Amino acid sequence: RFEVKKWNAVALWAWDNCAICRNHIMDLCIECQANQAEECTVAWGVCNHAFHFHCISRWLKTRQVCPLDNREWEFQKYGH
Amino acid sequence: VFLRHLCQFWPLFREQLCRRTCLFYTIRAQAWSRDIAEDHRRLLQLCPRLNRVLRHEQNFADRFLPDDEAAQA
Amino acid sequence: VLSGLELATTFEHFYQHYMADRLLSFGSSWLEGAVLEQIGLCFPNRLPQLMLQSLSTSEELQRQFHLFQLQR
Amino acid sequence: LMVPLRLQAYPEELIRQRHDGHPEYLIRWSVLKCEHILMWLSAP
Amino acid sequence: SRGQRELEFSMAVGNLISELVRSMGWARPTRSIFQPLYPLPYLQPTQAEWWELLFFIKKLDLCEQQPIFQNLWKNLGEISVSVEMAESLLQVLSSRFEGSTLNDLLNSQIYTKYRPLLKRLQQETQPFLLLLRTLDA
Ligand SMILES: [Zn+2]
Ligand SMILES: [Zn+2]
Ligand SMILES: [Zn+2]
Repeated sequence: RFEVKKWNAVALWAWDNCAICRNHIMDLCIECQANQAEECTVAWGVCNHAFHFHCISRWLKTRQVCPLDNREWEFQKYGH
Repeated sequence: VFLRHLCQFWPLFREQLCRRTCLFYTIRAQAWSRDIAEDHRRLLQLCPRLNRVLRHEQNFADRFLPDDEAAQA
Repeated sequence: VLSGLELATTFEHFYQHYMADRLLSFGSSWLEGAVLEQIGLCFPNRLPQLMLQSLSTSEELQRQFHLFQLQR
Repeated sequence: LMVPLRLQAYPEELIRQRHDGHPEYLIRWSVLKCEHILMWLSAP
Repeated sequence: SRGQRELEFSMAVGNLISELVRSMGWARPTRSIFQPLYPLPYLQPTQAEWWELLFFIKKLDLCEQQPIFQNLWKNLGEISVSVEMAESLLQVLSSRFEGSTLNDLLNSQIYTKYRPLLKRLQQETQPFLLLLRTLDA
């Protein structure tokens, strides 16, 4: 017979517009959609989310984490 | 109804009631401390008494004081 | 020298595939963290750092589960 | 002994003696700033 | 009884409070009151309605109370009466009261839970209330 002295198990946490302002992913920025005449380019970050430069500028000026995945936001500068 | 109307005249009633509560509760606290100092083995029973006191105050707040700020005071 | 080039993505893809088995064969030693503190800025998306951080988050979760049992 | 209520209260007298079925004493309490009011206290 | 004495004290205090209020004419989501995971044990979880009924009842006449008193006697520290029976008795009394007594017996939150010109004025001196409003106007 055999006996178990220790063990390790594994599992995955299995579960898309601009969630922060909820406008359509390719659409414009609601903050500036109130003040019609649309200047926010989309911003990408290492954590692989796409948000509006306006949204992110404000939010980051408030807090310094990615609002979607709890990591320090890093403006993606690869390929640029 | 009358308690609410008195609560709707706020300063004097609030002040009097607050003083009375302070006095009553602090006398009670000194009494409990004096009882507790007698034997160390009573804190285990001391917990539910605090539970019931908090229960009674929460009930009073939920039934007789409309506004929040008064309740938190 | 690979950083900032195109080859970064394929190198990182290949690196993940061995770091996986290495972490499951041995806990995250000093070696993996040191190699990463050397060559980290080469990996474009920072996947390996995230695997390493994942092991630590899991130990934290173990602590919380213990407390939750006590409360129940 | 005057537990802080700024104000602090000092006892005055035992102006009567009267649930559990036991002695209940009405005791006055004169306030002093940094009018006395009566409270019904028990023996302990 | 001591409970009967308690009921008497309630009756007296209620009469006094209603008289003072009406005569003088003056007439939320739960949260811990204490804050400025083990749950808050106190936060987690009618007799007053009944007492209201007993009171408005005893404001009626004695031989007029005897029927409802008999009904209860067949149906008093604890009267776990039915909502229907209390509502029925209340509706019946809704015709037997008069004037400001009628208004008050209809003015309570329990209601939300469940010669000729002189008669109109007694039922509602709100004509005099509007006269006051006009006089101010
Ligand atoms: Zn947006
Ligand atoms: Zn915008
Ligand atoms: Zn993110």
